[PDB]
Amino acid sequence: HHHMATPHNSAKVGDFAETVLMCGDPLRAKLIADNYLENAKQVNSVRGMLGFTGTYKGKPLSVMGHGMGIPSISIYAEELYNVYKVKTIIRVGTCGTVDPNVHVRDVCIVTASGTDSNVNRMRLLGHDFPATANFEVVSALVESAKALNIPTQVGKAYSTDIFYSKEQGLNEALAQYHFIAVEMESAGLFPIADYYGARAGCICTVSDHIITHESATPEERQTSFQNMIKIALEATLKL
Amino acid sequence: HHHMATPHNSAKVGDFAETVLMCGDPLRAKLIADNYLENAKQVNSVRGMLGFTGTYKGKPLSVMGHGMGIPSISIYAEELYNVYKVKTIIRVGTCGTVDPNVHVRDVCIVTASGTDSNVNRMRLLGHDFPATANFEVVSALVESAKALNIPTQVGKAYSTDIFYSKEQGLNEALAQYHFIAVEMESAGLFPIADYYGARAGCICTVSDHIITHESATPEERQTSFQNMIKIALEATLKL
Amino acid sequence: HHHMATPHNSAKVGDFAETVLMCGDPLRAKLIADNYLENAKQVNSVRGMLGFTGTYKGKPLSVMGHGMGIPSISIYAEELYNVYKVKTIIRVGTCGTVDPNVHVRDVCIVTASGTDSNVNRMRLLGHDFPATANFEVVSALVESAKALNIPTQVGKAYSTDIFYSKEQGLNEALAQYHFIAVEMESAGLFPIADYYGARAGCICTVSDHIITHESATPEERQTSFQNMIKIALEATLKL
Amino acid sequence: HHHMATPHNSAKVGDFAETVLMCGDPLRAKLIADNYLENAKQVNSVRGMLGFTGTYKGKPLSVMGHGMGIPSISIYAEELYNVYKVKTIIRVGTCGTVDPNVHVRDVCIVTASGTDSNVNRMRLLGHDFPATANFEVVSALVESAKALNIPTQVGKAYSTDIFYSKEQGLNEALAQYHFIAVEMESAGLFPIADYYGARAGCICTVSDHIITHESATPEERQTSFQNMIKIALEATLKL
Amino acid sequence: HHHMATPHNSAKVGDFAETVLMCGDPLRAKLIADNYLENAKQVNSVRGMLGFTGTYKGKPLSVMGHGMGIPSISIYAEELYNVYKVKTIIRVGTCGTVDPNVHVRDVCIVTASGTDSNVNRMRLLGHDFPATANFEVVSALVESAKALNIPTQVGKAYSTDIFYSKEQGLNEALAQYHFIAVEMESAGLFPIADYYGARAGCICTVSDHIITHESATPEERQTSFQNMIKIALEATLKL
Amino acid sequence: HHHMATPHNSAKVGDFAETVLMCGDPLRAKLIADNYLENAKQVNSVRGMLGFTGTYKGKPLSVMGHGMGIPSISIYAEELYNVYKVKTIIRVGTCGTVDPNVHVRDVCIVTASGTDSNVNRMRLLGHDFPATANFEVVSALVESAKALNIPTQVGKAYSTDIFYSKEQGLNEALAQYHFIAVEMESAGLFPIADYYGARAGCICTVSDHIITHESATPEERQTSFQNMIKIALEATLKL
Ligand SMILES: Nc1ncnc2[nH]cnc12
Ligand SMILES: Nc1ncnc2[nH]cnc12
Ligand SMILES: Nc1ncnc2[nH]cnc12
Ligand SMILES: Nc1ncnc2[nH]cnc12
Ligand SMILES: Nc1ncnc2[nH]cnc12
Ligand SMILES: Nc1ncnc2[nH]cnc12
Ligand SMILES: [Cl-]
Ligand SMILES: [Cl-]
Ligand SMILES: [Cl-]
Ligand SMILES: [Cl-]
Ligand SMILES: [Cl-]
Ligand SMILES: [Cl-]
Repeated sequence: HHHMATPHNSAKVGDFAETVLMCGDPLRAKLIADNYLENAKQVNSVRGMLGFTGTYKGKPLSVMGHGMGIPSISIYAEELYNVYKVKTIIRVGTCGTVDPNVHVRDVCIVTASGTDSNVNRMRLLGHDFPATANFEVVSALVESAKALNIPTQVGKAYSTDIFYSKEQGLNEALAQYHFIAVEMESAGLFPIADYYGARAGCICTVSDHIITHESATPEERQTSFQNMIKIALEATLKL
Repeated sequence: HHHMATPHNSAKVGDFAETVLMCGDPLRAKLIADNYLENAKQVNSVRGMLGFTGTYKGKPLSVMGHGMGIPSISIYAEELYNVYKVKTIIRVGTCGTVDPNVHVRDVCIVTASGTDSNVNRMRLLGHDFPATANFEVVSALVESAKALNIPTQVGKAYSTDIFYSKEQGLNEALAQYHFIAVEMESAGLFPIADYYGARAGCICTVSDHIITHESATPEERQTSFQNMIKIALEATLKL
Repeated sequence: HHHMATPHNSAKVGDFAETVLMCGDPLRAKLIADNYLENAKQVNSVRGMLGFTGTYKGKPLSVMGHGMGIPSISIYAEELYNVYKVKTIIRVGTCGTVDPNVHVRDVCIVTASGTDSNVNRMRLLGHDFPATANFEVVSALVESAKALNIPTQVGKAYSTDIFYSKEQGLNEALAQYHFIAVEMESAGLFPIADYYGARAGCICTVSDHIITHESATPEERQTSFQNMIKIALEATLKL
Repeated sequence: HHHMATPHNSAKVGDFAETVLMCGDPLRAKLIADNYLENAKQVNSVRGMLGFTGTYKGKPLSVMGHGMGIPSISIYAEELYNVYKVKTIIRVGTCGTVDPNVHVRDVCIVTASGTDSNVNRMRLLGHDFPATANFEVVSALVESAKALNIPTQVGKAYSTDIFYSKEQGLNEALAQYHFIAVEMESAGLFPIADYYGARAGCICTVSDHIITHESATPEERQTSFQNMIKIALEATLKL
Repeated sequence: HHHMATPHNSAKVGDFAETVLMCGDPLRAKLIADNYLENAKQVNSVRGMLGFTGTYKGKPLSVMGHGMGIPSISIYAEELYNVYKVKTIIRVGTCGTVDPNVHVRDVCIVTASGTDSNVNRMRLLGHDFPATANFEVVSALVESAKALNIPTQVGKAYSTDIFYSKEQGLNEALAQYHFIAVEMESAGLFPIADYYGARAGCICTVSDHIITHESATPEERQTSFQNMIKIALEATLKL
Repeated sequence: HHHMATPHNSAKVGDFAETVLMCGDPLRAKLIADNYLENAKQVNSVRGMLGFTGTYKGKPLSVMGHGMGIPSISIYAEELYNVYKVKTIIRVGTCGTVDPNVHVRDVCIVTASGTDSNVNRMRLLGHDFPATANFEVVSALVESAKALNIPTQVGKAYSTDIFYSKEQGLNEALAQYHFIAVEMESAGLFPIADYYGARAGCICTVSDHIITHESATPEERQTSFQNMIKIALEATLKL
């Protein structure tokens, strides 16, 4: 038995760096730690949601899984900002696209995220509350990709509660308004950062074109991941 | 590289029994398999979401984690009913309560679940769609608890997207209408079972009284879990 | 002039039994009293909404009309639970069906009811509040039908405010999710029972198949009614 | 057994006049017929919902009960306009008031009605559809009251689904915006008249002041009714 | 620098008459003042939103532009009723129609207005609040047109936030329920008048048939305007 | 009579530059043209909504008023992007703030805007659609202010339909989530730019602190305007 600083995390207060990368898959968090962090230690394994703290190019950095969907990321991010006193979270993810000018393997940097969830209406008296990335975070991601000569798409994501959509007309509306990324979490993250006066952003790679059915092979997803993670890691040095 | 029958599960079609127990924590799924299943094999580990198939008292039974929140359980349950041809899912969970006559350690059998999620409005043209447990499943749980001489509370749950509620008046309304369990997933499960012409139910143990702040110790949570899981396992023999 | 214990009921406090059957048509309430109750007296005739109190197999039982729609049943049921101190109400009704495996003359026992009304959102801070039958009531109805060798369908109803629907896609969604009964009142009854810590259920007979246009003749509706009412009456002995 | 032209009315097509008065209480419909119509015959008694057709000062006129709430009046009025080819319906009712300058016994002529029902949003793509009385009907009521030297209040009603309101702040908002009448049906009537290219209005007498708790005695309600019904009857001669 | 009695109006308190005509186009307000008012002075030019005060047939009358859309008219009308102590506002506008029996050049007198705006839900606890014209104002407009032998259509308007509609099915629903006028402001005006215990109405001329594409030429719009404005001006003498 | 390319703009197609600054007050548009544009001509005066086209430091640039509120800016911006083929619109405005660390005279660069309007839900199947500024526009504004040594606040705006708010709790929620600017138009602009595959942004100066009641004097508003307009003009050179 270890003392539990939160109901979902056994890390001691102070065991997370002020900057954290988060991805849905805890096994990918372990890969990030093993392949890119130094001075690394595992700080959480509750519910299998692996988290790690170390350094990237000497600067403190943590990485942890967030699970799938807005309610899951909301638990983990609320705890990180509130109990662990984290200042910056960058979600590092995968996404689909409907945009005709976005292609599988593209790197998407998210400026704001729409949603079919109610969580943000509940925060703003039933009104429209845009889940908005912090500008310094967006800029750090854009500038890191430029320095690395990796092209990026910059624009809106859409975070859905329903992976297995049955909703007629949704893809056409997302395309009409140039949503570049379809995923499941970022719209839950940004308002929590706001509540705590903290910062968040999101970068994703396109695994699937929802319209054309193009899909990245395993090797292509590894190459896309390597590009995205290098951008995110370099961006942390500016944050 | 293994063939992926779904984007989130590496099990081969046929590797799940027709009856599945699911809990949020994949590590608890492993405990259930190790302590209660025979003939057991691990059939999934994608995203750390451990799943297992074996037998309980000779009858095929699987157990798998579902993660936290409606979007997470929706992914896993949709796949189980659709691709894996599962017929019955029982969620085996923990919950809070606001009800003045429900106490920590109590076992709650869920007849229907409210929610603050939009997922069910989206299925029924914006209207009220009650997330409703199958009657045969509820009855099997009630009758198994009676045969085991374990008291139960039977009634409504409330599945929220927001573990860290900031909503004034919610607890008072839940208590006024005798909601017995507050959790995060069951309202997403029941309508998916309906879509597939299949069955679902939920049984939870009370870990926390949201009003009085009573909370179960680790030893008390183990005892509650042992009672709940025996009820669920015996119920599968009737299903 | 008689003293009015409520604005809609001239019965004296205590003039209703703790268990009440209610149907939409007050003339059917009179038929139930005349054909199945002993020791019977009329206790209300305000607005023509006939109500009666007597005994069924020696046990106190009342029967009263509720009129058509959620607002009408809400008035009468609120008064019964609050002023008349009733403990159990069973709605005994007729319904349509869209379900391909439900047929005209079938007896449907309701576990929960959806709706297009706002009344339940207004009770639960705008959220989804499932109108849920009490499990002991559902079980008593199921077991009484079994003892009488009368087949039943058990599952969800949908209570609409609009008998003359013009809503495209509604029937297809109701069928997709296996709603067995379409009627107009039960979703208003169950939350009122909850408010008062009391019990409610509903049993209906299928008069019409909304898809195939099959419709019960007058003789068939009498036979269906005789089956349903015997089930409900026998169930009261267990409640 | 009689042929049923609708599921709720045994009147033969043509048995209703083109102008119909409707009140909630079928027993009050009988009183109106007995005391004010000549050449009168009962044309419906299904569900006890008495309806009558005769003449008032030589002009064809019917009167029928509508029951309590929007779903009930919607059934009866839809049938009257569609099957019975009625052209004008005037609801003749009772109401409460919150308005500080409206008093018990006052006669209120309704120009439009708000609601907490969803029925009108469902007709207009989810938008705000004002339930609006026909101007010729309103004018006929106003001018008849003037000729009879009976004072009237003219303005908005509010039609609620919930007689037993638990809603904090509702009365204060209704008063702030000068709603003169609180009742349960008119907002359902006016849009149905619109659908059929027909006309509707409403006149009510104040039985209760919701704020001060003033309440009309039985004798006072009879006097108020006599004033209101004379206004409505005289108005039919202009319609 | 002049003292600003409101943030949008430089008129001194008392510089507006108790009765005000308002139109969207400030240049049309100037035309009305120049061609129909005597004793006229310009009292506002902030934001170009010209307003004037003078007399019509000896009676004090003002005219001012209101701009386009509910938020714009709401600013100006709130200020007029609150700061300037205005008692009656008549909107004098143009509109489209979908109604098959309404034609270009017709004069429409508005009894109530629907909307796709949220402003009225926000005033009435999320419910349906009909934006309703004052009956004395409607009657004054109707009677003035009759005395001038100018035909009118009387009925509902629909005030939209979106001139450039992309909404499938809207026109068909508006036609089904006999909305006579499509415009952008009146639904915002009427509830503000209510808040202040004051009066409002609206009269419009049909510039365009939304279905047939008929459109008034410039000369036809001038003739329609001359008819409408004479009706409105004469109506002010009765108010 | 001039040909009207749109119902609200007499400019000939081609008479607007590809980049346009817009402000609410047409008189401020004239001031911008007179004081900062060369080669300038007035291209619109319909409804007094002055618009001008010229050059700023040799590059084509237009400036036009947009009026007050989402419906007004939506008309003008839709026309500019669609008929006039504009590529970039920057709203140059004033705002209030509730943020404790934002002060009167501050320059706010908007990354996204919330709203109480329905216009964006109507574009995205009822879901949350964030009104999001284009990143290149935001960056151009930020970098221009830096080069000019003018401090800026960067973050979310809130666009309301109701200048005269009566909404309890709104300011506290806006402050909790660090909304920096309260205004009335930007949330309508950004989705229209998206529809046309075009770009938009917004920069405002704080005229009023909604909490402390601090308010800029006329001289202070002129100084703030001079800072903001120089930032916007310099940003156009990068766009
Ligand atoms: N198509 C998709 N939909 C939702 N979330 C996703 N994450 C990756 N691809 C996705
Ligand atoms: N208090 C609580 N709220 C939500 N989900 C829970 N699961 C267990 N306890 C819970
Ligand atoms: N088709 C139907 N729709 C609604 N309520 C009903 N009650 C009986 N049949 C019905
Ligand atoms: N107070 C009230 N509320 C609702 N409907 C009514 N009808 C008469 N009085 C009423
Ligand atoms: N077609 C139309 N739509 C909206 N407002 C209008 N005003 C005049 N014509 C209109
Ligand atoms: N306080 C305020 N509210 C809304 N819009 C504004 N524009 C400038 N100040 C404002
Ligand atoms: Cl996924
Ligand atoms: Cl949890
Ligand atoms: Cl019916
Ligand atoms: Cl009543
Ligand atoms: Cl217009
Ligand atoms: Cl303003």
